Amino acid sequence: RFRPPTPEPKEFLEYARKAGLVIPQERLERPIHLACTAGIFDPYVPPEGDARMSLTQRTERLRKNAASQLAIRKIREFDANFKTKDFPEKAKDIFIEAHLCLNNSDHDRLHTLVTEHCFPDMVWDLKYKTVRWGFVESLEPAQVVHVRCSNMYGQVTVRLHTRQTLAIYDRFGRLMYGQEDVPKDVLEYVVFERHLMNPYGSWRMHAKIVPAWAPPKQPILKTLMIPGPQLKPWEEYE
Amino acid sequence: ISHGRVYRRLGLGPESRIHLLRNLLTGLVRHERIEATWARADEMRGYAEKLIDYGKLGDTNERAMRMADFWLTEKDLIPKLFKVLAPRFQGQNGNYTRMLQIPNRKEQDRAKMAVIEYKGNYLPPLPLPHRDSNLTLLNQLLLGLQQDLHHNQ
Amino acid sequence: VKCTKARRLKKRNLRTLWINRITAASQEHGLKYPAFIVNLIKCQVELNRKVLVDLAIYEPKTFKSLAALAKRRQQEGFAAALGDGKEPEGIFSRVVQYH
Amino acid sequence: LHSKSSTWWDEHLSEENLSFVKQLVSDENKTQLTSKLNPLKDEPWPLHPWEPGSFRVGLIALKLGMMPLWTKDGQKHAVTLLQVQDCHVLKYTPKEDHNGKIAALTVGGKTVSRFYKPDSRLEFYRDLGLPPKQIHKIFHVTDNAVIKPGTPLYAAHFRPGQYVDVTAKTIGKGFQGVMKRWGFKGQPASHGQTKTHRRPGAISTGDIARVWPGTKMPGRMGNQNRTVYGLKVWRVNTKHNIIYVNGSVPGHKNCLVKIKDSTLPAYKDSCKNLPFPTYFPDGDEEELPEDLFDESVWQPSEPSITFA
Amino acid sequence: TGRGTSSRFLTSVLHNGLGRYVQQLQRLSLSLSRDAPSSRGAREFVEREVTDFARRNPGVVVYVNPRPCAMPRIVAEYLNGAVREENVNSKSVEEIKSLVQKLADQSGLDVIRIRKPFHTDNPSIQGQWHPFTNKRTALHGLRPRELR
Amino acid sequence: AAPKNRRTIEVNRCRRRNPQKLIKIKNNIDICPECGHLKQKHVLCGYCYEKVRQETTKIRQQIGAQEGGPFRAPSVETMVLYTGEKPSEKDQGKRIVERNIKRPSWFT
RNA sequence: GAGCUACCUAAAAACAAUUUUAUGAAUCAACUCGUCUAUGUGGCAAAAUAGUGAGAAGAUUUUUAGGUAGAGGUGAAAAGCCU
RNA sequence: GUAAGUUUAGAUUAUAGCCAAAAGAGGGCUCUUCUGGAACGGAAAAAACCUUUAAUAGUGAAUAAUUAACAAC
RNA sequence: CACCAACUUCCUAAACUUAAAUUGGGUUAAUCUAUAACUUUAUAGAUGCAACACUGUUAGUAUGAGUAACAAGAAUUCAAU
RNA sequence: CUCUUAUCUUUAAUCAGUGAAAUUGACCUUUCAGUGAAGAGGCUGAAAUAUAAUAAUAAGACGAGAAGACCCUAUGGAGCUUA
RNA sequence: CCUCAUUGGAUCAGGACAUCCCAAUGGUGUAGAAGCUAUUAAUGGUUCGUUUGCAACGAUUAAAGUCCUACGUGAUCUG
Ligand SMILES: [Mg+2]
Ligand SMILES: [Mg+2]
Ligand SMILES: [Mg+2]
Ligand SMILES: [Mg+2]
Ligand SMILES: [Mg+2]
Ligand SMILES: [Mg+2]
Ligand SMILES: [Mg+2]
Ligand SMILES: [Mg+2]
Ligand SMILES: [Mg+2]
Ligand SMILES: [Mg+2]
Ligand SMILES: [Mg+2]
Ligand SMILES: [Mg+2]
Ligand SMILES: [Mg+2]
Ligand SMILES: [Mg+2]
Ligand SMILES: [Mg+2]
Ligand SMILES: [Mg+2]
Ligand SMILES: [Mg+2]
Ligand SMILES: [Mg+2]
Ligand SMILES: [Mg+2]
Ligand SMILES: [Mg+2]
Ligand SMILES: [Mg+2]
Ligand SMILES: [Mg+2]
Ligand SMILES: [Mg+2]
Ligand SMILES: [Mg+2]
Ligand SMILES: [Mg+2]
Ligand SMILES: [Mg+2]
Ligand SMILES: [Mg+2]
Ligand SMILES: [Mg+2]
Ligand SMILES: [Mg+2]
Ligand SMILES: [Mg+2]
Ligand SMILES: [Mg+2]
Ligand SMILES: [Mg+2]
Ligand SMILES: [Mg+2]
Ligand SMILES: [Mg+2]
Ligand SMILES: [Mg+2]
Ligand SMILES: [Mg+2]
Ligand SMILES: [Zn+2]
Repeated sequence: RFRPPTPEPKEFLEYARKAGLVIPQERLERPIHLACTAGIFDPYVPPEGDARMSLTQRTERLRKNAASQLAIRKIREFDANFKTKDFPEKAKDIFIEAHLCLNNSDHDRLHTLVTEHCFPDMVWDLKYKTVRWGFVESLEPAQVVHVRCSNMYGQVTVRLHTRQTLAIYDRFGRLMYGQEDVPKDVLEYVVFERHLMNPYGSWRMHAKIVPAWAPPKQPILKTLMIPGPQLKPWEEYE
Repeated sequence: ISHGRVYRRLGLGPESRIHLLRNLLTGLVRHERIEATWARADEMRGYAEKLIDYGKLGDTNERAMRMADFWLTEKDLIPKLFKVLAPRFQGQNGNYTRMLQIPNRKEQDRAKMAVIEYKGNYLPPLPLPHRDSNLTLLNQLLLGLQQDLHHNQ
Repeated sequence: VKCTKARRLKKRNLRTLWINRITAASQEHGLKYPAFIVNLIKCQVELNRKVLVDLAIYEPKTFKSLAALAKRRQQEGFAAALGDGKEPEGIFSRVVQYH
Repeated sequence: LHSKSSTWWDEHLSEENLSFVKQLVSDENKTQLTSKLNPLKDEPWPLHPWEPGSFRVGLIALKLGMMPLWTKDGQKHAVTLLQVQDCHVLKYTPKEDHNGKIAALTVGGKTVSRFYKPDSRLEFYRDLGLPPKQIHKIFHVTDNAVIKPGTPLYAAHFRPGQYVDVTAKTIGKGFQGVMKRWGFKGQPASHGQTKTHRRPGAISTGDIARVWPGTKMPGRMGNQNRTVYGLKVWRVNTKHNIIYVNGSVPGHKNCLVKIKDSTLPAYKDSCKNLPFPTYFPDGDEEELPEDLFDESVWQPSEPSITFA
Repeated sequence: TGRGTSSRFLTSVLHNGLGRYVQQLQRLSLSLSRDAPSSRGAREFVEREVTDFARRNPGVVVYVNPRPCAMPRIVAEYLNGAVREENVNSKSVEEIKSLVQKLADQSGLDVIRIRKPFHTDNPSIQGQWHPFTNKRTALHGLRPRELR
Repeated sequence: AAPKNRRTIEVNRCRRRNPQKLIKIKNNIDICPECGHLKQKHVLCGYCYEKVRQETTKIRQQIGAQEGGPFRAPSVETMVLYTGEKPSEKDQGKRIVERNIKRPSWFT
């Protein structure tokens, strides 16, 4: 006698890929819920020379009020408390606090301090790593630079000039990118966001804007090899 | 005891050995470069050498014609042997065939392989093993010794 | 079963070892083992074989004295038996009685 | 790779240097071999006279083949041709170091290439100033018969009429059965014999419950050192250094053999007449004829035998 | 079981008897249940015998912990660092009293096969035997058959 | 004949881990100067040889198209020419095979 | 349970060449059978293979469907056959 | 000299031995009766011969049996 | 003119005196129920209550053993010639 | 057959792929003499002894298998014959 | 009153000696030659057939020994 050959059936995809299958698209009965929108509504173009300044910018925004202040009215219409005078400080609190989570790796808190377009851009390339980010004094106070609005989202780009330290390590504790403790001054533009409609919506960090005229960042300590084209016997190098 | 015997046992028997080698020879004459197992290519190399000798004897020779008729199963090759290959190798006294070892066959039998060709053919040149240049360190020292020995008597 | 049985063979094997070591030590001074043991007893010395080995290995000078003592008592025994009749008992052949 | 790699003499040589090295190595063989051609003028060791009970050196020779030969009585004798080829004395030991009563001389013949040999062997010959030899062998020589190392030996060292002993490795027969290895009868072809024709029968008896050591069984046959005793020397060719030895010699053609005076009882002290230390051609006391014959031999070019 | 187990030699923790004898047991912990049939005997030990034991041994610190418990347990800690634990489940006062005294007298040294009943650091007074003892010297120290 | 006893892992581990049964390390592996791929000293490079045979197959394809049928082998010498090359005087009266590609660097 | 096998009923098939004659005759294929030896012996095969053999117009062989059933059936009796 | 024995009530298993020694009966064996034995020591290995009251820890001791024995006018 | 040696016996502490079918008695592993206990326990009442062995049953994995045994005519330009 | 031999194919052997079967108390698995039931790798006394493979032989492991044989037993069966 | 049932061969042989031949000797009713008897010795050897189922013969030989090894030996084969 014998026992029968049961075929004995991240696995369904291979099953149907080898067999091949007609996967008809399905209409989602419940619409997917988005609390943030990928990208920036209008990517603020940083004026040249905005760095290396050791309020004039704020006056320029007052001039751009034609295309920006009207948006602020909408921000007030849903909240009526969003004042660009006090907002700069609160922005810093998010930024500083959010980055601090990385040290502990308290991904729980981050989700309450960053949107679903910044968390994947803050932790994805830090799995199996031990960052150490510390905030040195801020050179100059933060300032709002651009306010846009579209269900209805509002983004308030903030400009900050601060001094920080970063010391990312490998799994084995070896240093990979940075100096253990040495301050460096950074002028980065941050783009906050909020879901105006939702009753439980607040201000969270969405994205950052990199001016083209920015200086290059510090390079990794290790040395890389960029492979050249790989050629089969048919081919010849050019 | 197989001391002094100069043949491999191939195929289904003695007749089968000749026919297997005969087909390889017929392919070599037509194509001038053939891949076969190392043992079989080695066995067929001797017949490849002697076949050219018969072609040299001449078209009018009857013994050459009968031998050429037997070995070349495709009869269009008979003019080729007498009028192409034999004229090519008129100067040489021997060593018409070049046989080299190529990597093992990637077909689950991992056979030892060889490429056998007639010298002077039109195909792209094989990547032969090339000896070192006289400019290498060892060669120069040997070259230095040679100059002194000849010059000083 | 082996562990239990070896417990009793251990005690006989150590006594065989002690005797071998005693014969080694006594033959250095010229005495066979039977003479050394017997004549020490006749002097009313009740050192046992385990203790005797310790004397031979670690107290060579004291063991040598015992060999002379056992030899002297053996020498007295030959004279006492060899000379028949009433002869005064040997100095070291005197037995201390108890009551 | 920072690991072991293989090399051979030809790996790094260019096309031109390949020929140059070949000619150079062959050039050295010529000069070295002509340096030793004159032993007697190169501080020869003292030459003692022959005394009874002496044993002299022997030669290493190559086996050319066989041919027929005839005597004045008309009998035909099959004979083997042995060529003495690059035979030199290589090493000397005294009686004490060899541990025997007698001393030892190591001889060697058939110079070979230098290209696939261990460094040890090459240094041994470089000290002695000779090209490497194919084979070494040891000969037992008495003190009177000692010969200095580096001394060549020649076929004239033997003379027709003396009996000799030859030892060489027999032809290999590979792994064989029991019929061809020990001449066992085997079993019948027909009448019911089932799968047993060339097989060994019963190994042993049932009582001993084992197989005795030295029981004859299938195994590898041949390639063993064997010796033939009491072979007569019929003729010597001085020009080509050829010795004609009666009968068969172990080994295949082109096999090196060991030739020394016969140790059989009859020819105990027959080396009185022969050159006692060795035959020196450098001495040139008298120039030998090209062909030496034994008296019974019928030489070609003689009148046809008529037993009148 | 001798070959299947470890062994040691006879020893004392800090030459306990040379200068002054010191008691090795330094702590006893007894956990009990106020109401549990298994801990009845241990409860009587606390009522009657614990104080007298404590007075006799002033270098042993005794901890008694009545708590909701399933098995009463005794934990004994020694100066050398050994820790020993005992089930006191359903034992009479006589058994627990007997056990507690055995712990006090013991040392922390492990109860395993002891290779030798005795032990000395100064085995020899007159000099340890070596092959030359009991060998007479020779004039000029001439070895046998030496000519000089 | 059948086993009288089961064989132990300690006996088996000696048999199948004996050096006679282990894989021998190779000392004859080297690099090809031209391609930088690995090869054994006495065998041709399998990468450089692959280039030659792929070109050879292309040429043999073109020969078949010219002949058009079996038993059409010429009785005169053959030659291969690439775009930008024209037969010389020595090339007269020889079958010419034409290839679209430029003359390969190795092919001369 | 007679799709194997034993026997039977009904309806159908096959047998060249050669010599005798006018045939349960002869030589010998197809076909049926299984004499002797070897191989095989968990084999290709739970009875085969390779040779060698016996019959081969007949009491021959083969096909299809039906019948007889265990205290029984069938049997040119081997107590054979009845999955 | 010594501590067992008879009766009452309940109850199975067993009913084929083994070897040594002693006396008989048949006729070397084989029946019958009497005595002993079942080492971890000794006899070489040794169920049956000899030494041996049970079984425990100890690096104590005295002992038992113990294949060995010393041609002859 | 003796020594050695079997807990035979003495000695320190103890112990109270001899194949095996069968017979008398003292404890006990596990689980459930009653009432308690609360890092896994106590007194009772129960039971499909304990396996180194039935050429045991089921399943798993070894040994023999990487062994016996198994398979695709050749070349080339390759549902081709 | 005396009296075997040579050649070729199969198998064998080596390389690559796949991969069974009976069997197996545990094995760190020696020779001789003794003892023993015809009986010893394993007991007594001598002796021998670097360790692991590969390919061979079949003396032994009272070698492994099958439904084999032989005598006897059961108040176990069954077939057959009768007076 | 009657009764009656493991062993040949083939292959390869190991060993005993109570020796069949070969070898060394004592005695003799040993002239020589043939023999007889005994001691010593295990050295190598000890044939081929016919009828046979156990023997019965033929022709030879220096001799055609007697026994033990579970018919020595069937995982070597065979009646
Ligand atoms: Mg061979
Ligand atoms: Mg060969
Ligand atoms: Mg004792
Ligand atoms: Mg035969
Ligand atoms: Mg056969
Ligand atoms: Mg044996
Ligand atoms: Mg082993
Ligand atoms: Mg039917
Ligand atoms: Mg017909
Ligand atoms: Mg007919
Ligand atoms: Mg017929
Ligand atoms: Mg007929
Ligand atoms: Mg019928
Ligand atoms: Mg009948
Ligand atoms: Mg049936
Ligand atoms: Mg007792
Ligand atoms: Mg019992
Ligand atoms: Mg049960
Ligand atoms: Mg179990
Ligand atoms: Mg079994
Ligand atoms: Mg079981
Ligand atoms: Mg397995
Ligand atoms: Mg096997
Ligand atoms: Mg196979
Ligand atoms: Mg394989
Ligand atoms: Mg062993
Ligand atoms: Mg025996
Ligand atoms: Mg033994
Ligand atoms: Mg194998
Ligand atoms: Mg066997
Ligand atoms: Mg009955
Ligand atoms: Mg009945
Ligand atoms: Mg014999
Ligand atoms: Mg005798
Ligand atoms: Mg057998
Ligand atoms: Mg077999
Ligand atoms: Zn390459």
